[PDB]
Amino acid sequence: ETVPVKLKPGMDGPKVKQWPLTEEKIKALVEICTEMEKEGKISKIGPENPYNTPVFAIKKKDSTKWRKLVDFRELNKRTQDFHPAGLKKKKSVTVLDVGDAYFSVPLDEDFRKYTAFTIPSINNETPGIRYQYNVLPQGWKGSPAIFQSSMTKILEPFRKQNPDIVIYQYMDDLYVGELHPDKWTVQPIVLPEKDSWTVNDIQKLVGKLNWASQIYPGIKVRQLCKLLRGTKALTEVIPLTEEAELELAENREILKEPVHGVYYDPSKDLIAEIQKQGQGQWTYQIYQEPFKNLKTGKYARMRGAHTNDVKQLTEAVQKITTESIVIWGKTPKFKLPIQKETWETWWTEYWQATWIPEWEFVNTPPLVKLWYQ
Amino acid sequence: PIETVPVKLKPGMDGPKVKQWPLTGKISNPYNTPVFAKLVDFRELNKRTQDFWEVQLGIPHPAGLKKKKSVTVLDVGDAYFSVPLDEDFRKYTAFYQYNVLPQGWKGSPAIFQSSMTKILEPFRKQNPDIVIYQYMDDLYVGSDLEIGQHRTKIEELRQHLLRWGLTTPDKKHQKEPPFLWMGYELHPDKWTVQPIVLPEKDSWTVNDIQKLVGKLNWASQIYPGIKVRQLCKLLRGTKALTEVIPLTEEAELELAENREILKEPVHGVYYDPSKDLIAEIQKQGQGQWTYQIYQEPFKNLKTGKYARMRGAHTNDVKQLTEAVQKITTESIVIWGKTPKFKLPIQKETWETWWTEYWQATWIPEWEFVNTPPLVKLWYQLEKEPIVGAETFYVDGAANRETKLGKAGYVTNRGRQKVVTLTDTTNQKTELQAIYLALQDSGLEVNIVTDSQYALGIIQAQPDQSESELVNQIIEQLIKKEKVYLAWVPAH
Ligand SMILES: Cc1cccc([C@]23SCCN2C(=O)c2ccccc23)c1
Repeated sequence: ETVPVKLKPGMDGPKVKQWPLTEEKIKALVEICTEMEKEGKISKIGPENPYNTPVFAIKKKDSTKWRKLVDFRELNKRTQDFHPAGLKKKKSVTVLDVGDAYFSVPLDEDFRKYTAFTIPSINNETPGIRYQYNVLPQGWKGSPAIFQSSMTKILEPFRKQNPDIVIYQYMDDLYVGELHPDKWTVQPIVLPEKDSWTVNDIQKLVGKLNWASQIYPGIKVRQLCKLLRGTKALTEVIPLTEEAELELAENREILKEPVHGVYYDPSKDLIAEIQKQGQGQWTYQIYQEPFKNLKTGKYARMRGAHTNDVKQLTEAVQKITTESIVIWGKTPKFKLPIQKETWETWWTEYWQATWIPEWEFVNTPPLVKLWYQ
Repeated sequence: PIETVPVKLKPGMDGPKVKQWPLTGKISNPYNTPVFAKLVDFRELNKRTQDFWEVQLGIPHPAGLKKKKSVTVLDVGDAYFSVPLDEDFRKYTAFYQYNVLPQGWKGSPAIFQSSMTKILEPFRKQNPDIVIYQYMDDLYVGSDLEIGQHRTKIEELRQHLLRWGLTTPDKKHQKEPPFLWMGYELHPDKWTVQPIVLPEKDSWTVNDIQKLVGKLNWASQIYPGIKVRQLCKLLRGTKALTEVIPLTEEAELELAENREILKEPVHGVYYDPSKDLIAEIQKQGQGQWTYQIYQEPFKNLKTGKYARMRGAHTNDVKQLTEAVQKITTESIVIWGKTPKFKLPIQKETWETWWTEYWQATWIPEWEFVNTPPLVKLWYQLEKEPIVGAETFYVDGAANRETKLGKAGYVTNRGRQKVVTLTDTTNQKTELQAIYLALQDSGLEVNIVTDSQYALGIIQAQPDQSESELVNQIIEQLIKKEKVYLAWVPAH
């Protein structure tokens, strides 16, 4: 039997537009749904139902069978309400898609209308097929919580027979400590080390240090700026007065470990920025308050993406989200350095996760990029 | 007897209890709704009726339809009156309550649609190659059956529908192709936009000039070459929608011109899923892009014009990119797939661009088409400071309230200049200083600035801007042999 679920007081169901899907994805969904209906998981709905949720198809990690993916982000923000600090230290964590379990459980009959979704038709030639779940749907925040007492009750023997291995559940996934979080390192700021220094060199250095001082105010560039006194040729080599060598040293030392007083407050949003460096390289930072980074990282594109910036980004975004969950138990809000339409058009092509983080689009400043590589 | 659609009212509300305005089997209780002549005012009820799933708000593009040997349209009479109204929800319609979907009610169009879809479903299962398109009261039915077999099939449809109380026009009273639908002229083997008659007047008012420009655009969808610029100067400063504006000497030119272009007829062919999709894009003037999509050389399915300044400072590459993104988005909607592109930019130009741009940017499978004008990059900022080139340390600053500023520089070679600006902004003075360094320097320069703002604009390699000043800076940059811009913190 079903457990009564509800939308937050006074709120109503989601009426989010369905984005255009390719023929391939429409046929795919149509085949998936036709059988889901046959198994009573989903059932067609009439016009009396005004709600809606976006849907699309993806292909899991190295699999060739399609996976229906429902963007319940809106429904999740309106669903009434109901972390292993050791997981991040583990040597090897594995991600198990245990999303199918949810189907065995029925969903409150009163809540179903809010799970409505539409499968579009090419060129609007037809009204589209409308369904609504009759069971706990994949990707909804209600499902993991409801199927909780049940999920534990089945993982009661394994964590008692093996109370060493850590089991963490986030949405449709299961993390058992394939990740290797004991190797995750934070990108520390790094000043250049060179035989000779030109005026230009020292300028860039002074620049980075100015910025760096926003996080580390102990940093002093007084001596270095004197070596800049005067209006000289950029290419003019400048020997370092010893007063500077020492000034450069302290800074280096100051930047050998993260800034102090940087704790994680689970009552605040987790934010993530990404910068495109080039050569298929991508930097990112996770924080909650400006300059107080919880983590800074680096991402190298995987093969079969050399020619595709969007794939790289989406792959990077998923890489970064996985780290968020594996560390804090939450997904961050992304600041994507990409034009919204470019992204909204192809992200679903390189996506493989079952959760969809929140995002927004920015205009990365030139300077900040010279400072993070 | 078609299944009934259950319907309630918005939580915490009750049926309309609006008094009757004094006046002179489809209908059989504290409610009432205004009725007179038989037109009912359900405005109140509608404001009480729940919400339903949207009606077909997106219509199909002819470009994306497949050729049919024969096509027919059937208008469904008394459509709404032919469908039963939720037995329970009936009371709220009293005025005498309804037993059928009321004309003018909120959920009528929707419930009807839903009903028609369910009635059609069976007949559809049995007739997989007979395509039916529902559009309000109309049923467009096309098939690949020969003239007679088709008629026989339409007759089956009519009967199936008749089983459900839905009556339709027999073969004698049906309207025959081509179909004039939403500004189009549909033939079973080709399409186009309905007739475009440019008025031949000698007294044009604002309303005439706007409607004209209105018709002109809608045609550009298939008639590439039309122009509206020399007519769209005729509206400038217009005092009223009846002010008669005399067509300038150049205004009669463009018109006569279009008038001639519109004389030659062009038809759009239909879509063939067995062949590939291809879009070619041309740079039609600064900021204007054209394109045509086809499967066979010159047999365009759809063509179009783009002119959108995505901001204030851009270039042809970024502009080329966006055009591709819009064409891709249309393509996915219309055909369900991305066409292969034929673009006027070399692989190496595009490579150099996306590889070093700070924003993720991508273009689906495409190939260079050598049709001038090609889109290129007008200048490349040096990646490292230039040896032997003079160095300009520039600076600008303006008081944000007096709008008074100064901009100038000082080079390693003793050159210096300070200019006073008026009615300027800080940003503008920062740009101005860079401008000056560029003006007064040789073919090779090293420029140091403390303006992140200017540094950002310029590093993005703009080649077109709204800012006269930015445009002068581009011109200079295009002339330089080498330009290395470098930042330094201010103060
Ligand atoms: C969107 C729309 C409007 C009217 C008629 C149709 C129509 S009638 C049936 C569906 N359509 C086709 O496949 C077709 C092909 C050529 C002419 C007409 C048609 C489609």
